[PDB]
Amino acid sequence: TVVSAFLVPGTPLPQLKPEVPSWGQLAAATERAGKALAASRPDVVLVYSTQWLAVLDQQWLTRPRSEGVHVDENWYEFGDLAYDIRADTALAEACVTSSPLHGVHARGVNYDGFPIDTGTITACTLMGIGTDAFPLVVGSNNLYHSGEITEKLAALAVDCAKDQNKRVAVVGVGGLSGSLFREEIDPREDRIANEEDDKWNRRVLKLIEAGDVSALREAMPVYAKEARVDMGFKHLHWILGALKGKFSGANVLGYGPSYGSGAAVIEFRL
Amino acid sequence: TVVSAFLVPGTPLPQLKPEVPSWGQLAAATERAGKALAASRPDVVLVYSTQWLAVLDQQWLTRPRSEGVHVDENWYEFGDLAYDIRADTALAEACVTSSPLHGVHARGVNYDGFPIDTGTITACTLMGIGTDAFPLVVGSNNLYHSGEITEKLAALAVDCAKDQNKRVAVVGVGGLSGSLFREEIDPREDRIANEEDDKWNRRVLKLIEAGDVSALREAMPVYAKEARVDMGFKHLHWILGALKGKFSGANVLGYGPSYGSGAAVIEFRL
Amino acid sequence: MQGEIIAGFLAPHPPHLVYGENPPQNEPRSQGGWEVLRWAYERARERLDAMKPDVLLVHSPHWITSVGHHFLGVPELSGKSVDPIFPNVFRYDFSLNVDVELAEACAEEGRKAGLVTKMMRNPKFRVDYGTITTLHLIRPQWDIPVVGISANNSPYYLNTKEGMSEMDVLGKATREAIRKTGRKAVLLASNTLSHWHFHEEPTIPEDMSKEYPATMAGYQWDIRMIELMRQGKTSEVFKLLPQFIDEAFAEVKSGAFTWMHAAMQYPELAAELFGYGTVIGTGNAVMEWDLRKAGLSMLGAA
Amino acid sequence: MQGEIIAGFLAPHPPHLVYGENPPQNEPRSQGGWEVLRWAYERARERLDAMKPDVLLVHSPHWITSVGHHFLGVPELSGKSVDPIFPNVFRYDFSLNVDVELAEACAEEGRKAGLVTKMMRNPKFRVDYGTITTLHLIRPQWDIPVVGISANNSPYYLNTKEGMSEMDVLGKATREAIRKTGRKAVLLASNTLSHWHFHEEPTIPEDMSKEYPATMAGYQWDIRMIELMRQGKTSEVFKLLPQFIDEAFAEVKSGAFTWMHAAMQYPELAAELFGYGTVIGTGNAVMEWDLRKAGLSMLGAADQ
Ligand SMILES: [Fe+2]
Ligand SMILES: [Fe+2]
Repeated sequence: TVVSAFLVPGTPLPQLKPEVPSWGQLAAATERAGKALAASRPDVVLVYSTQWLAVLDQQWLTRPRSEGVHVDENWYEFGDLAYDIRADTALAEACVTSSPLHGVHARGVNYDGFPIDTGTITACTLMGIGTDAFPLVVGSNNLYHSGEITEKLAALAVDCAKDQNKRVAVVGVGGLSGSLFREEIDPREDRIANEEDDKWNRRVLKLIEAGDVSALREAMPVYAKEARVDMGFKHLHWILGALKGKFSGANVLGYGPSYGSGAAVIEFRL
Repeated sequence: TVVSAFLVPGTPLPQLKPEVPSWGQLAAATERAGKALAASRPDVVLVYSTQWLAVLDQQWLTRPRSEGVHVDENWYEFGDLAYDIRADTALAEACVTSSPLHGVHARGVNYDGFPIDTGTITACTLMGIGTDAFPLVVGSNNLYHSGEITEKLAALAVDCAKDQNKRVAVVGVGGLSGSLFREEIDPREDRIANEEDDKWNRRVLKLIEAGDVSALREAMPVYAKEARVDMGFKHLHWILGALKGKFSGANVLGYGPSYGSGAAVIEFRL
Repeated sequence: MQGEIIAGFLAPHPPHLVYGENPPQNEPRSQGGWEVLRWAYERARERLDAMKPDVLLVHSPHWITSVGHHFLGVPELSGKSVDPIFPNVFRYDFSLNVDVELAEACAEEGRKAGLVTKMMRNPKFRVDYGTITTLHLIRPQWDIPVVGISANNSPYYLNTKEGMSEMDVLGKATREAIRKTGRKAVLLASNTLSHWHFHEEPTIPEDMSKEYPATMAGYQWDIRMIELMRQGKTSEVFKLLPQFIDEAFAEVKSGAFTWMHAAMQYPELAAELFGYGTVIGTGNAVMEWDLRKAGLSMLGAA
Repeated sequence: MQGEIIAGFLAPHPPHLVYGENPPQNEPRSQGGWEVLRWAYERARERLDAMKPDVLLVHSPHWITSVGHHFLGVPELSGKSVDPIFPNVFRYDFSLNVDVELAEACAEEGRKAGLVTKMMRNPKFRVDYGTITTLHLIRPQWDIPVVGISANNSPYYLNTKEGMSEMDVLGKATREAIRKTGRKAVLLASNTLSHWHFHEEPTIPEDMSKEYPATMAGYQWDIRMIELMRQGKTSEVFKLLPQFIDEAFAEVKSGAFTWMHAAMQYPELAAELFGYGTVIGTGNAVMEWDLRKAGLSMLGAADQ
């Protein structure tokens, strides 16, 4: 079912101010992933973002067309994020229905003005996804869901795609190292805040490249905590869950800073 | 184990002011019924009074000895109702436990100053029960309980008693037709309110004398509605459930008015 | 010597609020509970504390009488009041004084206006828990004398309509007694609103996680009715009182509310809501009609 | 001219309260609901109306910033605020005015006091649902200029203590900004008490029969803390605030409460409770510290 897998950063800095070389490098890398996404001719893009938060039942984007202008509540000074995003209502609605069958209460979200998060918007803009050609099925980051449940959520959404005869591209949107800077910095001297976070970033990235799924599994929770990894690395869990728990390897298209945090573009070889 | 059964009135009028010939006769009939209960040599008296009200769960009196002076809120001018009621704590408690085992949530009520009803008190005084020789197991009239449930409630109490090898006398405490006068009368001029209440009272009593459990069983709901019978005649169901829906006949030792309401003293022939 | 109804309170009597307080008069001891409603009464309490009335008149659903309308008629009454249904939350030692003179005047005016009335003269009479609870809730000092009024059968034995009618008469008869005696009186209607309830007791009664409205519809009835009272639409609440009774199983069927408003001449006046909350699913509002502030309190000459 | 902190309000932002009120600005329609809490706000509403303030300052847990403490810095802001968790209850068209001058003074005092502060200068910025809800609830007229402050990460990213001291400094700084500009300001701490909640949504949200405390412990904490404020034991509430947070999952962790009280110099003063109620099991009290009444409101003379 899955024909593409990607982990793109959820930070808007790469899109917003790409003249900053570190951020520009990440922008091009995400753009490249978008080409690779397109190349695989998926009918839908299975999206999970770390910034798209839910605290009750699980949320699935079910609005046919969401359009507007988002301003990031942290990074408003760097520009605006205009968005025009299609959802596969048929698939997304089927995910809402399948979720309780898999022990997770879920609802659709179809409201004009609904706050689609930064990560989904930036991934959409940079990747050329969210179009009527590459519509989205966005699953929410439920704060009460663990890595294990996130995987169940992706697997689930992959089965619904199969039921519907649809090729799928999975994108997990979120960061790595979570040590954001607490003061205003000069954008061009932004770097990973710790050498410890950087080691951890390069360590797990290497494990993702090799396809070392087994060693990845036992690294993720220690890494998630020690390197303050964006939402417990569940956006990777999303990928794993979609791929049924195995992948041949990965191509690290980009890696860099986002105000002290770590961001990376990973192209999975299935 | 059920060695005798009786229906007595709940009204305090016969006890309080027996100088009223009509009320006086009722008092003697109740006193005679108490003589019949004593001769049956029971170990306990299974008592239900229509005036003992529960609204949540079923209540069983579990206080070893309750004493005080009750003043009826309607008939206070006619005197005081001193009481010293002994309960069989073991049996009552067993009835508490068995009740949910029969789909009726129940509790024991063991409180100094608990408002034991007029019916229980006047029955104890007139019959000579609630003594240590004739202790009580009182089961509340839960307003949400039907005839059905009231019988189920008596049957489990008899079974609990049987279980503790105790000879039971069952006493159903309550009035008949309940058309109480709505203005002060001369007590000496008391009579059944209207002839239709009298016809019903007499008809059902005749049915009780005959031991015609079946004809009675279908007469009861219409009698209750049409004659305004005290608490849907549930004090009778209590007798019926305890005897397990079976009795030979009965000897109505008394029948007369209590402020327009009907009252009777019945001795059941098992 | 103009008698006045200083105020009328809607003062419900759920024992749990006395239980939650832990006064010295109530034997069982709680971890608290029902704080919203207890704050509601905290407002009503100080509001009554500013009034300095000669007497409090309470109409209680829990003194039921078949033969007419009864009035407490012995100067002093006391005893241990154990709630029959909630004996584990309410075991209150009380002692009160009765304004026997107003009580008698009430019964006479009642009698003159076609109601059958009686004076309760038995000194060993145990005043009902409904009356005791309301009185503690609104005046825990026990320093104002009281006229306890029974709730007559009427609305149950006959019907809602005819019952409220006798209750209406009782009200104006009460106003008449107050102005004839010259008393400065506060009225207490001991009524709950919607009285649908849970059929089970929570393991620990104070547990406020297990406290909420029994039904949606009943709660909705409660709110609507309290809002019309807040909007001064008194004629409208009474136009709606029968339907409210049937659908919400509202304890105003007992009669206190009508008695009170009939005594207040159904003032088209805004009631102050001190608070709403539920006890065992039951709807309870604590409210006041301040007749003195509205200049409707004085009852006329003699 | 003199600066004045007229009063602090504990003004929670549960969107269901506005849903139940059915304001024309809110798209979804309700059968009513949360009447107790809505009545508490009515009491707060006219208490504020009588204050006639220059500006309302609000600190919202739903504007989370990493780089210090941000301040609305654009004269006019508008848009449709949709609640992300309850979009079926809150889809609110708003239009507000920012007291840019005061916000900047706050930011400067913040900077002068060791905090990293930030002016929000992007006009297309959507003011958070938390701020919008609190404002409507206490002032549905939208006729008082406002100063929206962000809730800095510190209590969650570092810890409660380090985070709370920053809210303390921010409070002191806010106070100093009020007095220098000479504003008649009202402080709004947009915090919920116990934040344990139902994980399941009810079929009809207005169904008050499905609305109650999520936990006993949580509710008891709320009451312990509320009565404590009502007694005026401000010292004792903040002495408990860390444990209150840990065990009640209190939204006072976000910082609005420590901010407000720091700006009020932690007045050991009896708070007025307008009501407590639960929304999704979540504990919410609408409370007021009336500084003007208590003679603690005036701050000194303003700057030239
Ligand atoms: Fe009641
Ligand atoms: Fe919140």
